[PDB]
Amino acid sequence: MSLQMVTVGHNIALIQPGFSLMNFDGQVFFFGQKGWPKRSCPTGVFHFDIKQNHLKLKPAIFSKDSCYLPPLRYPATCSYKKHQYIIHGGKTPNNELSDKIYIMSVACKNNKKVTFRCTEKDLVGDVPEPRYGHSIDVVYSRGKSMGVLFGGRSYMPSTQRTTEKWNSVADCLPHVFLIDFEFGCATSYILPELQDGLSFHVSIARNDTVYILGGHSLASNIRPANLYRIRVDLPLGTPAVNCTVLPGGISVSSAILTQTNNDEFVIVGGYQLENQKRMVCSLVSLGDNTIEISEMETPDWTSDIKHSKIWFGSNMGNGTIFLGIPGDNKSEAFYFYTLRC
DNA sequence: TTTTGTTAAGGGCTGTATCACTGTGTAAGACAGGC
Repeated sequence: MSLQMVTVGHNIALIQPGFSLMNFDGQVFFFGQKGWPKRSCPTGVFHFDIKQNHLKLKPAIFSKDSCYLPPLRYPATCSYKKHQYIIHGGKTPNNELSDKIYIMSVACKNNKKVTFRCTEKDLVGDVPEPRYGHSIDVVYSRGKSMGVLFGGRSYMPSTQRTTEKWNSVADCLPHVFLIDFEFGCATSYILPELQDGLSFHVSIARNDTVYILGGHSLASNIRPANLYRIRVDLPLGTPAVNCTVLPGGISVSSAILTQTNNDEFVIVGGYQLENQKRMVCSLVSLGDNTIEISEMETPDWTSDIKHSKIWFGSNMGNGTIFLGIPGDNKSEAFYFYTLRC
């Protein structure tokens, strides 16, 4: 794992905590810019290309049949296999939470210049309340595909919300949501094993299962060291969901996850306590019914990283993470690194 | 029969309206990078 500093072009201000990166056919893209999109890039979607440790953000265009989704911070994202990206929830530049779900796909790649399709999917049934900091992944069971959504935070319900605490947030009830994108429907499942709310956790999806790692629970103000396996079977039109607690769970919120090889993932970064950062790294190796979490060699962090109180980042896709920390003195607002695996 | 106003010309304290003067905030422009 080699750490490398990155320089940024004129529009560095766009990058903020809560941003996301999506990878299409090796090409990386950036979404969730700070502020509302400007004339320079009306979509809020950017080619995110790092050449010789220099990062350029170049505006990307939408197809004629696209939505223009608002920039979203801490939305739930996953990748769907004809490869597309699912974005659900998040905070908008006006601090509202969206209940909408957007789908990003490549509409046209002409002479290495990508046009995107952003389509909004209506959701009916048990729609999950607007959220941020929650997970969504795709499971495959019995030749059928289903979305699994869990966790996050939201504002108080319209009945109890008051202007003195107008921005107060609470964890959502820990109901797993099965989401059929084909029909646009959502079903909620209460499980006894998920008693507490959880947000900013990590989710790993393999076949018919999603594992839930770390995260932070507001009510207890704990980052629990639990690992949850959630299995989904889809026999015809009657889905079934079952959860199992598995000991050996890491305790981490806001960690970043990257795939280094099939059935092996690396977990880097995050927070172990409010004032402490998780400097260690984990390797997760997947079996068809087993999951293994092993400590790995901690990278050669610089002193700036070691002493930073906050860091934020995203997975670039090619086993490489894009990281960031703030700096004061004279000078830059943010300093960015790329950690390879 | 007892209190006040009043005239005119004119003489000091007092109150406020400027002086001159510059730093400084805001904004009207100019300008140059998007390797």
